[PDB]
Amino acid sequence: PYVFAMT
Amino acid sequence: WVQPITCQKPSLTLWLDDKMFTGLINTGADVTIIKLEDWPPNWPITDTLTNLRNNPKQSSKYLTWRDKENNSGLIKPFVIPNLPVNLWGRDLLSQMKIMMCSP
Amino acid sequence: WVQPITCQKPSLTLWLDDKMFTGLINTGADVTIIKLEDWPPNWPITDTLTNLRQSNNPKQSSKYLTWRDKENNSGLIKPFVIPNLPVNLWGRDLLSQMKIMMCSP
Repeated sequence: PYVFAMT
Repeated sequence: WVQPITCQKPSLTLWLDDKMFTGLINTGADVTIIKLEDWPPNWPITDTLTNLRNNPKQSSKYLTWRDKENNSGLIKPFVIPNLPVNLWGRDLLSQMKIMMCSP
Repeated sequence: WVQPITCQKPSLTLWLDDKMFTGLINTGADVTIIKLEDWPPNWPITDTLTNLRQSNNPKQSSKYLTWRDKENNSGLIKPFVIPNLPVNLWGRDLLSQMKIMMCSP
């Protein structure tokens, strides 16, 4: 699948 | 309930098989991810051929999710080390019948 | 407007300055990201060492861009610009300015 998190 | 999207982290707290987890609402993810550091060690995880665009571990069993209004269903999250936060993906969000709305 | 969250990719189409972009609503990110292949080559970028817990060296738009939606709401964002990314990613910088709620029945 695709996983788009980031601080 | 209702939650504005702001610069603040949009967070949800619920149970997976009767343990409490807090995580970030992650509409950009098809699948839920739980921090390995938060994962109960007795809950079995299994290797996958799945890539995340990584070759990650996954819950061997379906977990029962429950929210504070006693809505419930099943998810089978991935379990990954070295993440800041648990990530609630659209697998879970779709089962909670969540809308995005604009005024 | 209203959009259910489903296993389908939640998408939004809007303008940044004169150009139309489509992207994935990405509540997990506080910043917006444009795929480099979609970046107009005349628009100036600045290299950064910003750590996106994605990459830790993204390029960023030098200028603020005016975003506009199909209802003519508008404001300013300053997106990162990253290669090798299959979709644009609308972050909470943009979603917060569009006054988006998440609601349950």
